[PDB]
Amino acid sequence: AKEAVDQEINSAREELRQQVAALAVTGAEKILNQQVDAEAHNAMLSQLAAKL
Amino acid sequence: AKEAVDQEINSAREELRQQVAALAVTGAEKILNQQVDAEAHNAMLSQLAAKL
Amino acid sequence: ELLTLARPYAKAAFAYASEQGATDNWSNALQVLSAAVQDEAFSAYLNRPELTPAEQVKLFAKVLGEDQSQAVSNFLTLLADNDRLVLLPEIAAEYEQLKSQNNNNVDVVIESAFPLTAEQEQLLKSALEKRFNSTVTVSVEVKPELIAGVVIRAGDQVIDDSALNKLEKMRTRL
Amino acid sequence: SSGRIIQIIGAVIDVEFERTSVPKIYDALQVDGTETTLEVQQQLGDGVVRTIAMGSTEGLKRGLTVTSTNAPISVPVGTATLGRIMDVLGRPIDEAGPVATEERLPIHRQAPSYAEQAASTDLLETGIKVIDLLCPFAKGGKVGLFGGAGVGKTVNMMELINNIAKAHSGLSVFAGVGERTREGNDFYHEMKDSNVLDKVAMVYGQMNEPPGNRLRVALTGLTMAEYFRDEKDENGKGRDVLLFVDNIYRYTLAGTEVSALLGRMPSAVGYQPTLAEEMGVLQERITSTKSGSITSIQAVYVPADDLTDPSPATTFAHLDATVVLSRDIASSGIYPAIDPLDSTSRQLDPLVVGQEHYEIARAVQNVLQRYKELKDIIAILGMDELAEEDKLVVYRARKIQRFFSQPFHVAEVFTGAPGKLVPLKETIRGFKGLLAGEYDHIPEQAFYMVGGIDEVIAKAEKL
Amino acid sequence: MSSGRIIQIIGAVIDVEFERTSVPKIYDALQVDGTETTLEVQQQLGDGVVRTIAMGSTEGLKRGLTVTSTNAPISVPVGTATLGRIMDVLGRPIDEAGPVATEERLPIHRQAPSYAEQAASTDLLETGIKVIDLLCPFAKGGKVGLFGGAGVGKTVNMMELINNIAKAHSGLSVFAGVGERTREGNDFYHEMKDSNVLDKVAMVYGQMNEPPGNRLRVALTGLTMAEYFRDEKDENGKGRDVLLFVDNIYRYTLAGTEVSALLGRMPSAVGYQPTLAEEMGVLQERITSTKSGSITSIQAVYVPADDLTDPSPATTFAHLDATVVLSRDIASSGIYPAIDPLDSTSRQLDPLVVGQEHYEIARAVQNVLQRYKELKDIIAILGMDELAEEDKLVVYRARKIQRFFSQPFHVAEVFTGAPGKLVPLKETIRGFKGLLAGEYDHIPEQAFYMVGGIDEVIAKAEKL
Amino acid sequence: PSEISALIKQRIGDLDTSATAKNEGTIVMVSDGIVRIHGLADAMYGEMIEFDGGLFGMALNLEQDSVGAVVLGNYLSLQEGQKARCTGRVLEVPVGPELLGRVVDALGNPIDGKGPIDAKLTDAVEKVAPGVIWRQSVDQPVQTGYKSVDTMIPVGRGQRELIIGDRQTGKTAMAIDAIIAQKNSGIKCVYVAIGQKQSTIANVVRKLEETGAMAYTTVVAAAAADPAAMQYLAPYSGCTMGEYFRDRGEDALIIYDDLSKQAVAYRQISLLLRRPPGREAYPGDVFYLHSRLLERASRVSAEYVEKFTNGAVTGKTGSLTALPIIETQAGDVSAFVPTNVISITDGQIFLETSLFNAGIRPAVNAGISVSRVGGSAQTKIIKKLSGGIRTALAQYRELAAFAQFASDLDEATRKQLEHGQRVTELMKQKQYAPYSIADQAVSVYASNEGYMADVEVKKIVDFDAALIAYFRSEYAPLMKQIDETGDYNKDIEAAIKAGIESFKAT
Amino acid sequence: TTVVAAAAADPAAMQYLAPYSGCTMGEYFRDRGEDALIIYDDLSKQAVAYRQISLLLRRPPGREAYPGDVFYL
Amino acid sequence: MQQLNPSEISALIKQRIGDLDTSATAKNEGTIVMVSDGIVRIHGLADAMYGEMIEFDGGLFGMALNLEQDSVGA
Ligand SMILES: Nc1ncnc2c1ncn2[C@@H]1O[C@H](COP(=O)(O)OP(=O)(O)OP(=O)(O)O)[C@@H](O)[C@H]1O
Ligand SMILES: Nc1ncnc2c1ncn2[C@@H]1O[C@H](COP(=O)(O)OP(=O)(O)O)[C@@H](O)[C@H]1O
Ligand SMILES: [Mg+2]
Ligand SMILES: [Mg+2]
Repeated sequence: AKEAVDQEINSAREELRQQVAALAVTGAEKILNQQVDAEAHNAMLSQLAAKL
Repeated sequence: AKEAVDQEINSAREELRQQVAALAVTGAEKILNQQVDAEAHNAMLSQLAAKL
Repeated sequence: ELLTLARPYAKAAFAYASEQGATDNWSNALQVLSAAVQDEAFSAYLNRPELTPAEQVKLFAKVLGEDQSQAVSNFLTLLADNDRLVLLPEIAAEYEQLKSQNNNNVDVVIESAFPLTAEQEQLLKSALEKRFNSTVTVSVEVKPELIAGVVIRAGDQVIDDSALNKLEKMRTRL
Repeated sequence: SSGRIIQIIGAVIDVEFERTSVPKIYDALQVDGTETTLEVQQQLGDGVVRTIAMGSTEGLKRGLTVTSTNAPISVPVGTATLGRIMDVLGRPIDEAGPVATEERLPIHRQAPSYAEQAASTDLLETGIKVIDLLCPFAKGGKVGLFGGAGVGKTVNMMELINNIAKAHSGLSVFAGVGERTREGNDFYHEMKDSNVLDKVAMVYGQMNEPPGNRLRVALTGLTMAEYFRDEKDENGKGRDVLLFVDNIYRYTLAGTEVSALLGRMPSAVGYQPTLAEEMGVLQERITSTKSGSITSIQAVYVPADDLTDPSPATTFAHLDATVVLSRDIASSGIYPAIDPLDSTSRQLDPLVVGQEHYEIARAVQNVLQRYKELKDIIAILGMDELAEEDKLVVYRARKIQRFFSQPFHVAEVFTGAPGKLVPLKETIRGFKGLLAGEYDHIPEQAFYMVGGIDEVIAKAEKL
Repeated sequence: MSSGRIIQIIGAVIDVEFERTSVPKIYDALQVDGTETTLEVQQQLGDGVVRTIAMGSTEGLKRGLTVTSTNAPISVPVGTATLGRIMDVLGRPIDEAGPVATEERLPIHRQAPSYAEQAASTDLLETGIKVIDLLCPFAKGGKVGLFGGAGVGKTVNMMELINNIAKAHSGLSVFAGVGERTREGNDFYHEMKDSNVLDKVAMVYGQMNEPPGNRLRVALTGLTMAEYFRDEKDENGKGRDVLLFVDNIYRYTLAGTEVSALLGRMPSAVGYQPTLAEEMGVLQERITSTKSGSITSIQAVYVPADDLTDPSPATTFAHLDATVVLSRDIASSGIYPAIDPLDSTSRQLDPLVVGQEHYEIARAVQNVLQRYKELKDIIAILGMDELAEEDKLVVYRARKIQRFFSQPFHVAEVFTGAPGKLVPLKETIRGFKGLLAGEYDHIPEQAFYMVGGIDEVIAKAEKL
Repeated sequence: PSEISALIKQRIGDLDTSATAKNEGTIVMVSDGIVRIHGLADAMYGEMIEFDGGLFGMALNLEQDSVGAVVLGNYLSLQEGQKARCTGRVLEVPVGPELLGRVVDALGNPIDGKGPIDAKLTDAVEKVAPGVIWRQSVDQPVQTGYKSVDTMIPVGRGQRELIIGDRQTGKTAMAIDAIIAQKNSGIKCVYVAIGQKQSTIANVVRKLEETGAMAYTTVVAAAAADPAAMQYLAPYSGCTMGEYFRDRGEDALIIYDDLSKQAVAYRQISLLLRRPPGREAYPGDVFYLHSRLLERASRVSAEYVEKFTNGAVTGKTGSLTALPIIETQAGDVSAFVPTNVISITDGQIFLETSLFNAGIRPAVNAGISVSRVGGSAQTKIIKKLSGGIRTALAQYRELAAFAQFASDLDEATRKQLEHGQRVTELMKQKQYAPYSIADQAVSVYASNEGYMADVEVKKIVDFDAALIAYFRSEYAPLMKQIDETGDYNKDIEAAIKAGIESFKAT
Repeated sequence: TTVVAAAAADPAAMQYLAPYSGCTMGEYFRDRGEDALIIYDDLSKQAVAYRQISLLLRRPPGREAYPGDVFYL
Repeated sequence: MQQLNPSEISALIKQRIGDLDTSATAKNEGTIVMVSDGIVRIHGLADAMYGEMIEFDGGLFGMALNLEQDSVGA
């Protein structure tokens, strides 16, 4: 019984993180959508050319 | 007894989920990390990102 | 497959054209004949149960007009003799590949979120010459599908830098 | 010159070659990256041919480079290979250092000529009643243990090796073919306990190995023995050669494994069509010639315990000495479980075996034949409702069966009773005395799991 | 564009090309643009071309005709209104009761329950049929194959089962008719109609005459029905349990063999669809008891070639939780239900499972019956006189057991006016263990005929 | 709370720090989780294959121009043209002691839903057998908690031994008991579910945790509904995890369940590759296909351990014991796959239908059930006390067989029959009824001493149990001493017969 | 009454197709609200012919060289 | 779809591109194409008979029994 209780506790404490990650990544990707930076594109492609 | 504690824990998790909605919108800053730091900062200006 | 059965004809034609130097003429004719192949109308007219090898050979010369040779004449002839006409365009593509590798020039597929300026283009061409082709070949592409970065394609050599990274890391999250 | 990998399926490989350089059908092809090696089998043509690999098929991609040796598989040969443990490549596994000699011999060779066979006309006494009675041997003959899975194909061989080994003095070779590793290692240590360990050589190609390795495994040892027979003693010839086959059925099975991938067709069951010819090729390089004598023992697993399978059928066309096992006899607990009937010998000759031997054997088989026949009715009807002579013969035959049951010197491992070695004279006299009915008053238990007739007397009077 | 056109068809096979940007995934719905024929996505033939089988006929159709997609598998309505209606494979009305009012539909090809969803406990499923209650007790999420010939009221049996499940526990019932002998299906409809049981069950038949694909898929159809119904949960959670009867899954296997031939791929060892085991598991493991709620399934089955070594029953036994057989002579003896009691077996026959005392009583009863069969032959050949006295007692008591097994039914109640018999566990066992004491040897065997509880038996003895 | 925030932030600051060079091949053709992919040339035979769907694949056919491969899981969310990359790395699986008390995916993913577990070691699944020069003779016992089993059919550490029988005849319950026996021993024990009902699964589980055995225990499952690929591959993986401890000089134990399903599933899969079959649709390699896996278990040398761990050990011989399962149709022992497997195993056990039908639980057909190793693992007590008893009862079986159509019986047959009856009744036990060594020891002592041919037929088992009580009450130090050793001394048997007379007096 | 003939010497196709025709004519009078009866002869040979056709139609072989559609038919 | 023929070696193909005459030296001698298991496919010698004996560069002998469109199996 104690093992089942603590397993449920840990289960919930891990379960929360999944939806947390889902919401966080959705918000972050939306923020990346709102920004429109071709200059950053150019800078990073120059960096890539360096990295090749 | 485990029910009696688990539903109230979930009730706490509702306050926690609004909390961490705010906290993860704050944590959504890590797309700059996903970038090459192409944007040193881009997010704190727009703060419409607030859901659930 | 189709490509596998095409294999020997591609290398044979490449060897012959190089041996004659008409590789250009061959290749252009291949583009034309491929176009003919994909043409549903021309193919259907070709696929009628009436044509003899001489028939379709003369037909292909006609639609070919000039840029003809007794060499390609026999080539097409024997192709019809084995009736391997359908997989012609793949032979052309493989032949193009053969010439490229024989000349060590390679092509890169470039896909971006924004239009790209030339200076970037020769910059990255040089950068890829560190991968040492003989000659870069540029095929640019602009895609709002992409948001950041440019993905590249050297045959199957592919490198991403675009938004997809969030998808990968988000997989990593869970 | 070198080749490049273009396709990988299962354990069969294909490679591109320069128009100038197309290696012969049998050559070693070294993976230019690894130690992996290849043998050609088919001239697929147009600068491309097909091959198999020896060893792991992994770590292998397409386009990778491979060289040719311009030499077929030729392996180290000579007495410097004795008391050693080799791979399918004839390379040490015992980690007792590299072999000493430098002579090599190709694994492939044509069969010897008709003008070279020998009249193996030398008998042998072993100590197992059923064998020395029913199957006289020719020193130099082929001895196959027809048997199913778990009938005692290995045991029957171990005990013979004990007896044969101790009765012999000279060359001997063993080659593990597609079998349990444990049994092989145990045999190796047992041999190490003996000292003819030196006299013999070890090589194991085991079930774990890839089928490409599993195929050309016998070639090694058979070529070894062929040499040693042709390896003449100074002021003399080759010596008496002890050969021991371990489930050639495994080799057959590998041939089945590869055939479909070889672009080949499926026999009437699924075997390679070429199975008969390859089996014959294999067998024909195995013979005692004008030069030397080669004695061969064959482990014959029987698939599903069926005789009518094509492979055993072909096999009989190869084996002068045929020994067959049964499941029902073992189901009766009789160890060993060799069937009297089908196991036969062409050495069974009255001008050869002596008149009394011949006639006693014939009478024995006759008795057993009637008993087996009447089994049906006695199962249907009451044993009592039969003619008295019939019942007498029944008891006679049952006591005969029991009198065959013998403890073996290695069999005491699962029993504890000490094994026996019964001189043929005792066997003959005891069986004749039974057939004389001198013992019809004797309980049948007095014959179970025994050796000689005197042991029967002791058991009965004890009982 | 969101549609393609017919490019080739052979037999029951249909091929259509699409553009590379729009091509559906497997099992999605495909409506022939121009008729009511529907196509099921099966495998991607590449080159924009995909292979499908049509639901319904194959004529009226020619190449080049456009056919569209829904980009979603077959979705059929789910709801309480589904009860009392008979539907096609596509869940389309065939009772002419108008279109189904419920537009709430759900996809069919869906995944089997999770390991976590495996109901953590096992417990005895109950009913009112004493021989079932004791000799082959069931469990929720149970799977029992039915055996027998014809002429025993199999339908009637099911009717009583449905009545009991709807009465005692309100458990819902659905039936799927696979390879229905149409006349028999109509007759069965009328039979379940006169009985008001009609309202408590959902009906779809796959008539063997139909294209084998829809005949195949009706199984999953009813399966999804039951899934929704059980998952349909009342207040406090814990929705009711549901019951499913499946018409001769053997026919389903035959249809699978058919369609296996239809794709033109390898016919198996005995000759079957090689993937048969997988779709078995698709059926079975999708059916069980859940953490909250259960669905139990009872399935008709015929044994081809009367053999138990051919693959179909072998695979079947991997899931039959119990065995129930029907004996003709038992009906000939007027014994009802005509179930052969001695030989029908339940895996759920352990004192660990069925209860210790229950197990002991059952074991003793079966021992007695076994003895009686060993005896009746000697009786008939030698008269009842030549037996030992205890042997005669066993004879009489076992015959009393058989008579006691005879019982009317609430389905029989409307058939012939007579109060039906409802009896639970621990109600039979009391009378049975009392009988093991021989305390009713004075009670005539006739006092056990067409009777419920042992109290009723003694009341009969009083009036007799 | 915020601890998860910090953790996710640092995990985000961790990786995806740069682009990557890689190669892709897109889909061509699809059928039943078997796909044709073109465009990947750097591929490896049977390597892990990357897919946007998050699943993976194992490579099958390296042709000139494309590849066919196998799914790992369902595929209904897949379609031609999607993206499909290559790991450039062979099939592996996490392995570690952390797996204990856990049941996971056939790819080591926790189906228990008790949190993912990292295994600091991960190993390729497909591996080859060790070398012959490293094998060790079996010398150490394994106890099955039985009388019938432990005595007449010895099984030592590392031996492979098939169990064969029919449905609901007692095939698993036996292995389960054996595992529970190993509780005190502390040996490594691990079992694989292969294509069976999850109900049965959870039953096994609940029993295990009830025993608490599922703490030195690990199990992985292949569900009967999972696409056949996992069924095919899983046993190899289980062997891989098991070998970890044998690779550490530590004796190990594996239990294969229902290899028949895996066999037929592979047959189907390979046939879908249109490869020609052999007898009854089975291809030939099936023998090899299973056997190669079976050879991976053995008792090895400490020298092999040192060659494996190159200083990380002092050197002790390791082993792994094998428990495979194959069902027989109608008791056809001569069936093709049985014929194949028996040729592989170091021995077999078969269970008789009728005796279980006759209530004998278990129900051994000892007639054909033998071990190649035999008396190399039994205690000297057991080994000396046994040796022909199984043969004796086997011949008693055939005696009784012949004794039903003939009315004549000598005193030899009479005694054989009457003693066979007693010893037959002597070989019974209850489900979940293990035995200490002295249990069967005193039982067989009484039998050989004829101490059973004297007492009531039915009362045999009652006498047996009451004897156990009698002794373990009065003689508890005695049996403690004897079972702690496994050695017999004559004074010990003197005490045994003293107890015999005292209990027969009671 | 009426009889339609598919003689053994006839090409297999008409033999294969006749039973359905006779069925249709029977259904006529079934559709005429009245009753009648039909007899089906040598269905085995009918299946034989249909199998032969299917073979000549390159259709995949079935058990006993019978594609399963026969039962459907 | 038709599959590969034992006549599609790019050497032969290039020869055909070069010329369409001198038919196998009037089919007086063929050329080895496919070799496996005592069975050899050869290009040319269309003049020969089914059952006609054949000599070889190895000074050996053989018997072709298959006169295909363009290949012969021996
Ligand atoms: N010693 C015993 N005494 C009585 N019953 C036993 C004994 N051992 C096992 N059983 C019973 O045998 C029954 C059938 O065996 P079980 O269901 O556990 O697995 P199985 O024989 O492998 O069959 P399956 O094919 O379903 O996997 C079990 O319900 C168990 O209770
Ligand atoms: N000589 C014997 N007498 C009695 N029993 C034997 C004897 N030999 C073997 N047995 C038993 O029979 C089993 C099978 O023997 P084996 O020769 O290994 O069979 P296989 O043909 O499969 O190699 C042995 O493991 C042993 O237990
Ligand atoms: Mg063997
Ligand atoms: Mg089981």
